[PDB]
Amino acid sequence: MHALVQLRGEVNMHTDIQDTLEMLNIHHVNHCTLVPETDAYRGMVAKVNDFVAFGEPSQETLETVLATRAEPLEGDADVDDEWVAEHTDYDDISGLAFALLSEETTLREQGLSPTLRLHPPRGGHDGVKHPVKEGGQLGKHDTEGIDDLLEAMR
Amino acid sequence: PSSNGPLEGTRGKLKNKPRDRGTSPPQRAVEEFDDGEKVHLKIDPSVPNGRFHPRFDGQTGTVEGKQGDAYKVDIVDGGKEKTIIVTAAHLRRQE
Amino acid sequence: ATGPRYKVPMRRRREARTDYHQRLRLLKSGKPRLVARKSNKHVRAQLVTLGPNGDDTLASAHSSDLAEYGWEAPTGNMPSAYLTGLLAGLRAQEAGVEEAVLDIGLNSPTPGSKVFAIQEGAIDAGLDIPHNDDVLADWQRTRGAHIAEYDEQLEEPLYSGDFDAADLPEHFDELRETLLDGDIEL
Amino acid sequence: MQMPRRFNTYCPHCNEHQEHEVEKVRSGRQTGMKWIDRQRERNSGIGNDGKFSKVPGGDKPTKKTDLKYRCGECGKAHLREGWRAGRLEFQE
Amino acid sequence: KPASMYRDIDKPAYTRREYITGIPGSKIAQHKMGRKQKDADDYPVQISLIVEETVQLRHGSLEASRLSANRHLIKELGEEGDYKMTLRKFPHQVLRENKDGMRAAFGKIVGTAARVQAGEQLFTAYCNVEDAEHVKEAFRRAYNKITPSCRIDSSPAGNA
RNA sequence: ACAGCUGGUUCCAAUCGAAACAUGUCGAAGCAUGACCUCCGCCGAGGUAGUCUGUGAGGUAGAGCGACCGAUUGGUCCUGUCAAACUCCAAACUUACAGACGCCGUUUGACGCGGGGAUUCCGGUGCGCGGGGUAAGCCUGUGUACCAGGAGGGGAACAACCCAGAGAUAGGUUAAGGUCCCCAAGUGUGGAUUAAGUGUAAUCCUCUGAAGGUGG
RNA sequence: UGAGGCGCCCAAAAUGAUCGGGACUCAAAUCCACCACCGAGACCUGUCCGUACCACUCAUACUGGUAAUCGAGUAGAUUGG
RNA sequence: GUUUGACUGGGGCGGUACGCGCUCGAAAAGAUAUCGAGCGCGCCCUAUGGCUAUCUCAGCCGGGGACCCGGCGAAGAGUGCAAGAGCAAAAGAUAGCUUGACAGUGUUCUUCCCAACGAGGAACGCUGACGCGAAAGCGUGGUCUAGCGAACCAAUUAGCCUGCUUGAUGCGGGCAAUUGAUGACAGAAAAGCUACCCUAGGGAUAACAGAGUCGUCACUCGCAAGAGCACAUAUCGACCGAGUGGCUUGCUACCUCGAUGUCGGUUCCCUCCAUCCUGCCCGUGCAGAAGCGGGCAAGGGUGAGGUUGUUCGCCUAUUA
RNA sequence: UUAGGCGGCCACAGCGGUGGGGUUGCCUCCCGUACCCAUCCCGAACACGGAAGAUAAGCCCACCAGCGUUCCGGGGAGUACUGGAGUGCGCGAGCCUCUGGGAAACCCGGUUCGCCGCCACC
RNA sequence: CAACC
Ligand SMILES: [Cl-]
Ligand SMILES: [Cl-]
Ligand SMILES: [Cl-]
Ligand SMILES: [Cl-]
Ligand SMILES: [Cl-]
Ligand SMILES: [Cl-]
Ligand SMILES: [K+]
Ligand SMILES: [K+]
Ligand SMILES: [Mg+2]
Ligand SMILES: [Mg+2]
Ligand SMILES: [Mg+2]
Ligand SMILES: [Mg+2]
Ligand SMILES: [Mg+2]
Ligand SMILES: [Mg+2]
Ligand SMILES: [Mg+2]
Ligand SMILES: [Mg+2]
Ligand SMILES: [Mg+2]
Ligand SMILES: [Mg+2]
Ligand SMILES: [Mg+2]
Ligand SMILES: [Mg+2]
Ligand SMILES: [Mg+2]
Ligand SMILES: [Mg+2]
Ligand SMILES: [Mg+2]
Ligand SMILES: [Mg+2]
Ligand SMILES: [Mg+2]
Ligand SMILES: [Mg+2]
Ligand SMILES: [Mg+2]
Ligand SMILES: [Mg+2]
Ligand SMILES: [Mg+2]
Ligand SMILES: [Mg+2]
Ligand SMILES: [Mg+2]
Ligand SMILES: [Mg+2]
Ligand code: NA
Ligand code: NA
Ligand code: NA
Ligand code: NA
Ligand code: NA
Ligand code: NA
Ligand code: NA
Ligand code: NA
Ligand code: NA
Ligand code: NA
Ligand code: NA
Ligand code: NA
Ligand code: NA
Ligand code: NA
Ligand code: NA
Ligand code: NA
Ligand code: NA
Ligand code: NA
Ligand code: NA
Ligand code: NA
Ligand code: NA
Ligand SMILES: [Sr+2]
Ligand SMILES: [Sr+2]
Ligand SMILES: [Sr+2]
Ligand SMILES: [Sr+2]
Ligand SMILES: [Sr+2]
Ligand SMILES: [Sr+2]
Ligand SMILES: [Sr+2]
Ligand SMILES: [Sr+2]
Ligand SMILES: [Sr+2]
Ligand SMILES: [Sr+2]
Ligand SMILES: [Sr+2]
Ligand SMILES: [Sr+2]
Ligand SMILES: [Sr+2]
Ligand SMILES: [Sr+2]
Ligand SMILES: [Sr+2]
Ligand SMILES: [Sr+2]
Ligand SMILES: [Sr+2]
Ligand SMILES: [Sr+2]
Ligand SMILES: [Sr+2]
Ligand SMILES: [Sr+2]
Ligand SMILES: [Sr+2]
Ligand SMILES: [Sr+2]
Ligand SMILES: [Sr+2]
Ligand SMILES: [Sr+2]
Ligand SMILES: [Sr+2]
Ligand SMILES: [Sr+2]
Repeated sequence: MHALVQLRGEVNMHTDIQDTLEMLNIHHVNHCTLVPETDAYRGMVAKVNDFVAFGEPSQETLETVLATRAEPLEGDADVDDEWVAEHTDYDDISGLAFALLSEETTLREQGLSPTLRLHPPRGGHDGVKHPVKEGGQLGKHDTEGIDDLLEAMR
Repeated sequence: PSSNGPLEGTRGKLKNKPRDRGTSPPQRAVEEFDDGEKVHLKIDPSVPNGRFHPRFDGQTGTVEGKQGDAYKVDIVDGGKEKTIIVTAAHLRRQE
Repeated sequence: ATGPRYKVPMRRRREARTDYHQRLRLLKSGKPRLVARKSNKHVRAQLVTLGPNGDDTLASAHSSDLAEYGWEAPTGNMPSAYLTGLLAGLRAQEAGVEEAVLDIGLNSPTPGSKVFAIQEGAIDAGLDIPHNDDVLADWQRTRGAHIAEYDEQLEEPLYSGDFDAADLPEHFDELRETLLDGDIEL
Repeated sequence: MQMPRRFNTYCPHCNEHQEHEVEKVRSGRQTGMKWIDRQRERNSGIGNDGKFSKVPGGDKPTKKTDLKYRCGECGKAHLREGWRAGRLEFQE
Repeated sequence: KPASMYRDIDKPAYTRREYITGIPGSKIAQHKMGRKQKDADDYPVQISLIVEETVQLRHGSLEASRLSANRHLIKELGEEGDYKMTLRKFPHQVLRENKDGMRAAFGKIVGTAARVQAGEQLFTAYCNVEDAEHVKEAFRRAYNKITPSCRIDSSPAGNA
């Protein structure tokens, strides 16, 4: 399970690339989504590789972001252990985080918006003109790298 | 194109690879297809008659009946539906 | 054989056994084919149908298994050919086959020949086969008369092994008589 | 090109094949009593006469065959599409 | 005509003689110099002139560079010195010139050139250890008459 | 008088939002019919902008030609080269159909169908691939995103280069870009090179700097 | 003797020189790394408005609800004032 | 009284990219432009059409560039004509027979990718009548893609409908289709001049100038063959290669057609340096004098006259 | 399939080569022209009639790789080329990095001297 | 060289 975060806006990006993001439920910059590691999804991320940041987050990181940015399918209702327990097949965020990472369920399946609307990165990111290997923030990240990003955008 | 006849620009698609040159095996020219069957359209360079417009080479249509010994195959050229008259020699079952 | 671009004929073409152009025309009928063939000593009739991995023979008769019903004469002549067709035909009717097209392979359409005799046989057996009467040898020749008279110019028996001296087309009758009969084990 | 004066072909009248004799269509003479003839007289006056002031058009480099096919038994003829032929000579 | 006009590979390959007529003759007098009756294997030293950039070299340039190179080898080793040099490229690309403004501009045929990829050997010489510096000098003079910078690369030669 | 040509055509807002192309035209400064925009009505459950897989189509890049074809070296088998109108080979990739996942539709009715109303048929720029041309802020194609009709931030200024698509108002954090002063943020840290004010200039009509040379 | 880095020569134009300017030389240049910051209407967040849809309703009047998946626009189509 | 067309790196002249076909351009589905590259069609054929039987071709070798025999020979032959493609017990050749190059009426595709549009075309059916073959089957012309033409009118083919109260005769009107042409080829019947000119507009489109380009032009640099009695480099300097300028020319059509006055000269001002003189140098094939070549250098100077509107240039006497 | 007939795929099947196989069996070569039929002349072929002989052809069986072909390993090669991205480099033609794909020639070693279907048959 | 050729 990889966490996808759009870091480059729609202006001037190929339409087929933009439609791909939208199919992955991301419609804004800084919006994040969780995607199972399938051959079908793999092609999709590979196609949007140059306008996003992705990788597998740690259980703790996913838990922090879910607590801070997870949202119901509808409404402003907070998403905390109590919400999780009273609405999902889990007892708290951890149970959810684990099930997501192990790809046993999806945010939608548990009445949650497929999208995590993150905040701009605290202290800024590494730049959207270069990939990770070159010092930029685009493309596949390390679990520690993706965690650094996701946490700075908690 | 410099001209607009039916065979304009069909050098490659209507030419046989040297080894497939010569009269083609009768089996596929006699093959029977059923209505609803998916068939790939591909002209056989060695077979003169029963062809469709070269522009349609590569389509995968649906048999919906026949006219004489030829087949009526439905396709969608871009956004438009068309019926193609084509003999078995230029067809192949899908899958 | 010469190089990458060299064109080798289809196997049955190299072997000079299959006339593919005639075959195609034959298959366009949608009907089974009455494959008539010959050997120096024998005559064979097969009812073939088209199949996924090759042709399918639904019925057939060889001149050899003709003796299996009381035939002691040679098996490479007109009487033999006709009867062999009829036998194959009868068996064809047994398996549900009702019509066919004469496939004479690489043989010549000579009037009165054996492949045409095989056809007359298969037709009398009840099989519907597109044909032309005035291309079939006259009755007597089918019986084997032409050979009887040839034995008339004796001085030395036509047949080495003793089947008879003046030969017998009347035997042809007995056999056809036996085949058109119901009982007969096909 | 050469053309056989007579030959066997379909007669749409007998409704069966029969020998026909082929002939080039000879122009029939006008009567000067058709409606167009009267319109010409009625509409031509002082000055230009519109369509009646136009003169004969041109010619195609080659004309199409213009033949009659006469049935050898019922004696009736039928017409057919023609084909461009620089020249058409009959044989016999 | 300046080479700036044709030194770049900015046009389709134009070499089909069956569709091109009036092609001027090549000015290249020889492609094999020195003792061509002898094999390149009979020499201990092999030095090539390598082109550093991809370019088109007009036949007029090949002749001059080849000429000024072989000429030096002849002066320093003699009209029959023990060596052999080769110009391995031939001017297959036909050149045009549009010499009526931009109307019907397709140019008339005016020459030929050889396309050389960067890193390729334009010339290759074979000599004895003695005449090694003479060939390196013949090449220094040759690359001064062709568009690109060149490398004078010494292949078989561990006599340093 | 007529014009297919120039000019002008007066209040507010809300929803959607082009075409600068194809066919015909005494047609190219115009029309009609399509494409595309929009409005209304009918239909009633699928749809397919993305990806994966399966069954097909293809001969461009590259490569190669003791595989055709035609070019193109030398020596007494060897040795030297090529192709827009070559191919024994052969991609990436584009594309038909289907299944799966995704997204979407069944009160927001999708897909499809019928009808009303158009505007439009001078386009331009960047990038990729081109063809012509010495070249051009050149001419003429193609795919795409942009300007046109696109604010706001950056780029000295600067239609289409970068960030960015934007209801009002407010707090906050970033993007591109920048942190010596002008001007918000470093005269930041570890280290090295440069002595020419090289340089302090992503892209570019716009920022030059070459072959050749250098015991700096 | 081979290779790499930066620089030098090659290097001439017309009203007043220029990296935007000042001006800068263990840099305020270049290259390799790193640290902390500044900086949009983007993104996050409070309230409100419009629009679409939903519940209730005679209502297109109120009240409540949903919008991560609504909010730029020339020619033009549609509708309320 | 009118017409005298359109395209076009402005218009005219030239050409036809004005209707068709093929290869390439074209970027491996389809589609795709230029006054893009190569090149064709406006027919021809009664067989050079159709079927059946028999049969296998170029080319080379061996035996008696004609003939006969054998061998190798998947195709290089032949198949009417461009190109590309198809074809070997054939789609080629020979022989024989034959007239399907037939009548009626459709389906579909194409023309016109997508996506509406006529004529024309093709593939594929049904019906009728036929040809050949044992038969399956083949034949809706020539293996495939060019060889084509609206309405009105006329002639023609077979049958029928119809013409003003009514009957007869004449002569008309019509249903279906064939032939006759519009090549500006989705169809007008059609020549020029205008400097005597006029109007509408266009910087949608030229001329001057500007701007871009720099082939052309000017200048420079690299390499240095060659000659300079010997001697590359005192000096002259081919080829080839690399550049700078924006003085010439060409190209483009970006700016301006509700106007930015057009060559030459003159007058008056500023500037550039690639320097003609003047200052200071280096080399010499530098004795001197003087030449020749080179370097720094733009402070100052660079004038008067003859022809020509001339710019330029040619010429004269002066001049540092 | 102790030898046959009709095929499908259409060289992995071609080219060339070695070895083995048949008394009333099979296929042939083979013997022979009264008939059906036949040769622009030849019973050569086609056609018919038939068994004295033969396994020398063909054919079938076993096998060899020199040529041609198919697929595979290792090397060439993650090279050549390339879809997406970049305020990366270069005076420039052009190149590079990241991401996703990925050849061809050729060399060396293997594979390949058909596979399969129906029918008939000591 | 200032238009038409
Ligand atoms: Cl079609
Ligand atoms: Cl047989
Ligand atoms: Cl006529
Ligand atoms: Cl927007
Ligand atoms: Cl300074
Ligand atoms: Cl209002
Ligand atoms: K003007
Ligand atoms: K004038
Ligand atoms: Mg919500
Ligand atoms: Mg940054
Ligand atoms: Mg091609
Ligand atoms: Mg308004
Ligand atoms: Mg409103
Ligand atoms: Mg290539
Ligand atoms: Mg506009
Ligand atoms: Mg400050
Ligand atoms: Mg500077
Ligand atoms: Mg900040
Ligand atoms: Mg008038
Ligand atoms: Mg004009
Ligand atoms: Mg294409
Ligand atoms: Mg008329
Ligand atoms: Mg007529
Ligand atoms: Mg027209
Ligand atoms: Mg047209
Ligand atoms: Mg006026
Ligand atoms: Mg203009
Ligand atoms: Mg004025
Ligand atoms: Mg100077
Ligand atoms: Mg001065
Ligand atoms: Mg043997
Ligand atoms: Mg640059
Ligand atoms: Na074939
Ligand atoms: Na009148
Ligand atoms: Na001209
Ligand atoms: Na008027
Ligand atoms: Na336009
Ligand atoms: Na027009
Ligand atoms: Na107009
Ligand atoms: Na679906
Ligand atoms: Na390429
Ligand atoms: Na836009
Ligand atoms: Na600004
Ligand atoms: Na400076
Ligand atoms: Na509007
Ligand atoms: Na006219
Ligand atoms: Na039509
Ligand atoms: Na100029
Ligand atoms: Na220049
Ligand atoms: Na003046
Ligand atoms: Na001065
Ligand atoms: Na004078
Ligand atoms: Na044998
Ligand atoms: Sr009158
Ligand atoms: Sr008159
Ligand atoms: Sr004419
Ligand atoms: Sr070019
Ligand atoms: Sr050089
Ligand atoms: Sr909108
Ligand atoms: Sr393409
Ligand atoms: Sr500092
Ligand atoms: Sr430092
Ligand atoms: Sr400018
Ligand atoms: Sr630059
Ligand atoms: Sr340099
Ligand atoms: Sr709004
Ligand atoms: Sr709006
Ligand atoms: Sr006039
Ligand atoms: Sr002009
Ligand atoms: Sr045909
Ligand atoms: Sr005149
Ligand atoms: Sr006058
Ligand atoms: Sr003005
Ligand atoms: Sr100076
Ligand atoms: Sr002086
Ligand atoms: Sr003069
Ligand atoms: Sr014999
Ligand atoms: Sr340059
Ligand atoms: Sr791979």
